[PDB]
Amino acid sequence: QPIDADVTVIGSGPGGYVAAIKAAQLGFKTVCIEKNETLGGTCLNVGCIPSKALLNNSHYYHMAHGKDFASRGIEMSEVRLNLDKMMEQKSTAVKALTGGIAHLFKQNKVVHVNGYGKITGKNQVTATKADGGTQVIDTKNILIATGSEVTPFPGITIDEDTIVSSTGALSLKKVPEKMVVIGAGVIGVELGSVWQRLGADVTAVEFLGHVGGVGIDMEISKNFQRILQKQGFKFKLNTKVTGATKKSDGKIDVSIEAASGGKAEVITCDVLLVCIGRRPFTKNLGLEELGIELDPRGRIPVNTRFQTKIPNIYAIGDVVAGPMLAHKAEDEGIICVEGMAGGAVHIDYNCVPSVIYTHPEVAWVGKSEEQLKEEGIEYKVGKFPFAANSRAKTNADTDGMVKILGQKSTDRVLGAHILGPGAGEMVNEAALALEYGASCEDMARVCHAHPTLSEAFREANLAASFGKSINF
Amino acid sequence: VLFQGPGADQPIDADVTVIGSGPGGYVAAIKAAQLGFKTVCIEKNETLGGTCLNVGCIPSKALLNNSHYYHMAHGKDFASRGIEMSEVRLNLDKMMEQKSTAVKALTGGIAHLFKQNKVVHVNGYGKITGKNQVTATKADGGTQVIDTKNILIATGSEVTPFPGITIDEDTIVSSTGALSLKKVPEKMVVIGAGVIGVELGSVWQRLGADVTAVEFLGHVGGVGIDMEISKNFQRILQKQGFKFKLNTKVTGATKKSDGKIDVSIEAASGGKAEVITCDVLLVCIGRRPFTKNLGLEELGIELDPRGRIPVNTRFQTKIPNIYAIGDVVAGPMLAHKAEDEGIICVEGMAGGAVHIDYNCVPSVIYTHPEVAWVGKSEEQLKEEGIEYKVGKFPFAANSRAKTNADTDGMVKILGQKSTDRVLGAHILGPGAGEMVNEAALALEYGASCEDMARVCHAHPTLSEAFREANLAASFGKSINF
Ligand SMILES: Cc1cc2nc3c(=O)[nH]c(=O)nc-3n(C[C@H](O)[C@H](O)[C@H](O)COP(=O)(O)OP(=O)(O)OC[C@H]3O[C@@H](n4cnc5c(N)ncnc54)[C@H](O)[C@@H]3O)c2cc1C
Ligand SMILES: Cc1cc2nc3c(=O)[nH]c(=O)nc-3n(C[C@H](O)[C@H](O)[C@H](O)COP(=O)(O)OP(=O)(O)OC[C@H]3O[C@@H](n4cnc5c(N)ncnc54)[C@H](O)[C@@H]3O)c2cc1C
Repeated sequence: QPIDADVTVIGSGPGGYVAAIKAAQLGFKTVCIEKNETLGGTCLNVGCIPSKALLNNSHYYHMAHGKDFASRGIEMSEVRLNLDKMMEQKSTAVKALTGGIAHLFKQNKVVHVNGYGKITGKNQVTATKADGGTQVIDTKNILIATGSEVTPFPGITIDEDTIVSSTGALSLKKVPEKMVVIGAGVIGVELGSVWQRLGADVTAVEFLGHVGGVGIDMEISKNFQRILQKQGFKFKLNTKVTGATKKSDGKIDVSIEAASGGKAEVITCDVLLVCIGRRPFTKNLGLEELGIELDPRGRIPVNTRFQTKIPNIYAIGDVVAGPMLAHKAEDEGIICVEGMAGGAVHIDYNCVPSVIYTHPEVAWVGKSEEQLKEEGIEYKVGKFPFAANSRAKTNADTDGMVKILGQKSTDRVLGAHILGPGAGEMVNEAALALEYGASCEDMARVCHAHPTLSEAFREANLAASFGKSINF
Repeated sequence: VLFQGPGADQPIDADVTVIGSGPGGYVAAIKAAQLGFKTVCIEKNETLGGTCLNVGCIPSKALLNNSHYYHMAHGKDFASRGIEMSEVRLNLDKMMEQKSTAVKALTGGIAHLFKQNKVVHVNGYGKITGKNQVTATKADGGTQVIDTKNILIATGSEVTPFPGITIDEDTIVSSTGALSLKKVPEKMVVIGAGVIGVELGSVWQRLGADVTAVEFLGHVGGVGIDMEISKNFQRILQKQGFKFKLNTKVTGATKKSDGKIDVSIEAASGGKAEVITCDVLLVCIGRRPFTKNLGLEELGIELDPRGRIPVNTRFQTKIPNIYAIGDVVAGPMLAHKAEDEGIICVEGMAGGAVHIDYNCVPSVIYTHPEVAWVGKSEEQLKEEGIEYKVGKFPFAANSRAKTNADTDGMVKILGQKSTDRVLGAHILGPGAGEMVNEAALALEYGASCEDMARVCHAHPTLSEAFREANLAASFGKSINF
């Protein structure tokens, strides 16, 4: 009745499902346990995929409904939103990708066990299904990939009705007349922008003094915010939320104050989106009984092979320290499993990119100016505006800039920060450059195709390296 | 002073005199000035920027971008996303205006860059009248002598004529006329299925034209394109409605009294005579180097059989202080290629080493899907006897492509069997043009397929398809396919 396995992965998100595939490809007999109805975890089901789908669709809606298409000779009498249809495009993509993971498991001989996994022994996982049935896996190694959940706001109860997390905000049935977003991080700006574009009056309230979350370069963040404000996305920074009240008529009263000061106000909305953060998920996993203690933020401590204190039990992804990003989880899962097979285990978190899929996009990798200043690293700056880039001007899509940070003496690239068109794709060239220890001069001399947005990356490096660009 | 137009005819002394202001010449001139050379740039046309800016890359990319969006709104795409529109109509004058606005801004940008960098702009027709002298003839008949230590020939290219077919930029157009058509032609025939022909054909096909391309060779996309990529690309374009008659030669064309054009064709090798009728005939069978009335013969600079100026690895002609770069010399006729040759040539004038690796120069086709490649094709690797392995990954399995419902094509990686070195990267699909620069960076370092597979590519991005194709080439199988 029990299944014997070499590697049992708990969770099927970007970290878990890729680790399970990789382990099977390496020859391990591999089981993946998932408690939800579909595979793919947060990113695929309530995360990256549905959010990017709505960002794409609402951007195009804005281009048709506003001024952009008219300026290009694409004239349309009546542009109307069919939100049910826009949601159906999103759901169709989620369904196709979740089914794809199921096929990949079959193709690579990963055993998929449906149930709530609990570690019941150093070499045993028990999966409990919805009806209480059980499936025991006796296993050599256990890989915890149980991911994350929304961080609640104390005193405000999310009900996914009028007070939503990102999950509810991704599936609203109608465009809310007025929406408030608690938290101007990546998720908050992305989801706020979606609904702003579709007609909602949107205000984001943020305790800190900048948008875009931790580690974003402050110059980029200010310029990004200014652009979003011109689009109609309103911001109350340096503002704390003291509470929210569900009212009888179905509306929500949000009480706010100056983070430091006393500008007490109340603003009323139809939908309140709570996205102040996400946190590691380890509930009812059996960790306490094993003696695996969590760090103060709820993460599982691991060593450089991603082993917990019990060496055949591992953890990767959103359940451990580091950036809570899908590509970070994926790489940790891969190298963890490579290490199980005896190989080297390497990830450089300074080469892990971050992206914001608004329009304009924002993307960066390496160090910000503030981080370099903190660390005492002397650096030089190169900037190149997309207004001077040939492809950006050709497309009449010219917001923003590339900023390169180079070490003063050695000319090594330390950081790349992109605000504008194509930032999300472009940052991967920058990640390669950082991984290789490239110099700013190296990047200035690579033959970039003309006309491309990437030429701005070339010119920004030239400005950092030689002092001057060619086209600005 | 910094502009020497009609009426400005005093002798000029220069360190470096650049003839032509296209991508090669105008960048060479800026860089030369930045290096400390007293720099003169001679241009005969009313605006700077050469073929690429005025009748080339820029106007073509503008219409490709705009016509793609027209297709998205007018066809099925926007409806499938919940964007409902009663009547989508084309305003061609307005679309052409967007194109012209971009060209004008960028041409003015070069002029500002010249002034900002103290490049002397001489407006006139340059002719080399001595080993250290160029004479510029201006519109008003004036002449101006520049005595100069070095001369940089960057005189670019022109459309290659088709014997027996007269281009009048009316109904028989070159790329220049095709970029400014006054109405969408009911039926268009394109002679030449190279990059320029496929781009311009696709533009007008999207805007409503019935488009057929006729090509003497047996593949689409021009020289050096990977054959698998080219075949799959052609198949995709045919499904869009773009028709091709490959392995076909054109025997003539006749403008008729009713304004239409009769194009006579036959099997390139054989005789399957047919006639196809169009309203507009686009002639783009090639481009060729431009050196007319430059003084080369009197200097004794003989041209190669295709009209290019021979140069050595420092881009010196036979006369050692006279150099040439860009579309007027051998190699791929591309803007970024001209620019890089100009930069290193001028750096060489200042004493530095001069080396460019043409195996790291990418090619891009800005259709939708795009096509882009750098390094070696499979055919080249086999010709050269190089043992290689193949990794492929389809955009249908890429998360960003699927989410955006934009899934044509694939990335194909070619890696060296022994060392895993990336030898070639070939991208057919969304975002190919930007993505190929990641491969160009890799080739400059001699990076491995494993190197690429282990870079943490952001999720979800199109670039992950590049990661996965490298993983397949390096380790035999990808993760998500
Ligand atoms: C709205 C939103 C947008 C985002 N957009 C992006 C983006 O664009 N790019 C990006 O890189 N990241 C993005 N993220 C973050 C990304 O989703 C996470 O970094 C990533 O999903 C973490 O992967 P993971 O495998 O560690 O965990 P998860 O994706 O959270 O997967 C964990 C899985 O384990 C399962 N599980 C947990 N406990 C058990 C148990 N005991 N038994 C069985 N199964 C269990 C869960 O059901 C879940 O399926 C976004 C997140 C959100 C909320
Ligand atoms: C429709 C089209 C689309 C294209 N798209 C792309 C693309 O997407 N990407 C790409 O990389 N390439 C593209 N190209 C090719 C690209 O434009 C050329 O490779 C590039 O312009 C060559 O640059 P160059 O500086 O060598 O010459 P040119 O750009 O041809 O510039 C030569 C200049 O010299 C001037 N001149 C010539 N003789 C004299 C003289 N005696 N005195 C004074 N001035 C003189 C000419 O007036 C001209 O301004 C395209 C070409 C066309 C036709």
